[PDB]
Amino acid sequence: GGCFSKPK
Amino acid sequence: GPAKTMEEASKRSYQFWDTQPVPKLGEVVNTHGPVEPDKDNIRQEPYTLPQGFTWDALDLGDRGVLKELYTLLNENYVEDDDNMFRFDYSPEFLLWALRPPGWLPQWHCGVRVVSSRKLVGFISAIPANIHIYDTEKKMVEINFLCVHKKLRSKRVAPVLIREITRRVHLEGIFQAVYTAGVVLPKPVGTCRYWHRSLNPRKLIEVKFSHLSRNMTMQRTMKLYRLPETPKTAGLRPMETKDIPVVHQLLTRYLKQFHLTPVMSQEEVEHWFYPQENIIDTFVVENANGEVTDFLSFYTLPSTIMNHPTHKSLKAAYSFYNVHTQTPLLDLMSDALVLAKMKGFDVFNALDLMENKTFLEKLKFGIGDGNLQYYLYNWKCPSMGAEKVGLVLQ
Ligand SMILES: CC(C)(COP(=O)(O)OP(=O)(O)OC[C@H]1O[C@@H](n2cnc3c(N)ncnc32)[C@H](O)[C@@H]1OP(=O)(O)O)[C@@H](O)C(=O)NCCC(=O)NCCS
Ligand SMILES: *C(=O)CCCCCCCCCCCCC
Ligand SMILES: [Cl-]
Repeated sequence: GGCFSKPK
Repeated sequence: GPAKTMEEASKRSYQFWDTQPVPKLGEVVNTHGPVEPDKDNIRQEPYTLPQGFTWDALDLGDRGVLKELYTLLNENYVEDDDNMFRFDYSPEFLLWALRPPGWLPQWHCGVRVVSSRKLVGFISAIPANIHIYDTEKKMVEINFLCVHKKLRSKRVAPVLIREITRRVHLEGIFQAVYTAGVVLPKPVGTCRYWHRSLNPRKLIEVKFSHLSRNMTMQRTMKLYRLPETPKTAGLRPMETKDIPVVHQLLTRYLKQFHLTPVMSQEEVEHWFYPQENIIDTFVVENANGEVTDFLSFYTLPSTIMNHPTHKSLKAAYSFYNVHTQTPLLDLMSDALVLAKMKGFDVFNALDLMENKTFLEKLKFGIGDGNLQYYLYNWKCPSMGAEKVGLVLQ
């Protein structure tokens, strides 16, 4: 499955 | 508990994954081949679920069953680090991702409560020809592993993995490729998400992104403003007549990378022919009528949890971008404009393939999430992100 990222 | 770093993972002991044919986290791999031979007899019976649960292969052609899968993922699938956002795969997107050419109903492996019939678990495989270094292999792509929140930490994920492995083995396939935001034994490559603000005011309002150290809101918006129309000559949506040339361009372009798909022309049609709110593909047809480039991004919105006013984040994800005449940076610049035009709030892209050549110049901000790439029952040296040429939904 995927990974939810958001800006550091 | 899952580790996010190779150093924090190397402390950990992997009860399930030690039993699997994957390399150990610590060991270094100087070989190319299967971890174990193919099995010539496969277990015929489904693995035992805990009392009160049953297997059920989901017929996604039934509108009601597809809606059940949407709800399970909408309520229990991947969240960000801080439990603020969750993937909101649409029903139509799930059909696109789970019924490509060669899909099998038994590979839509769900778990139901015996009494209520409530869908509480899911895992999926789709067939894919995968080129890894110098070997081309028929494999499966594993995706959408989901255990209901009320069922977590009960060892239900390993039985889902073993059951889909059994069902894939029954079809004569013994390797798989999959991604994860956690570290497991053992990544073939580590990719990093980057993010390009398109509606920076909504992103900051919902705390997806944050104002940089010394920048106003007015300044952040001027920084991220984009033209209203793309600049590249001859850019237009992909059409049926473009399927062969898109297949040709993609096949040649991917040869420079070490982990790539190998798509038939039918698979190129499925994965790239534009479907509104699912997949967008734009080709560059030049002054001679020749298609020389194309860009693509898929639609994956996210639920914003516990917000009274903003309910959803509309994200576009970089898919496959092939350049042979148009510079990649011009190509991706037009992708941003097109995404902005279509109402997306953010444009996401990984640092794989040649993406690092444009991420910073186009004002992407590095993300907090790694995407680890893994192979099942295949031993090979790891590779840098720029050598990964495979994008999954
Ligand atoms: C991911 C998920 C299915 C794991 O289920 P869980 O109930 O929390 O963990 P379980 O008790 O069932 O079993 C844990 C085992 O599964 C492993 N595991 C955990 N997450 C995993 C993942 N994404 N992929 C493969 N294995 C995973 C663990 O490493 C552990 O094995 P180990 O003994 O070798 O360490 C569940 O947390 C979930 O649905 N999360 C939201 C959706 C999601 O993240 N899907 C996976 C996307 S990569
Ligand atoms: C995202 O949901 C991926 C979750 C990865 C689970 C591990 C899958 C391991 C491979 C199983 C198939 C084996 C085929 C031989
Ligand atoms: Cl189906």
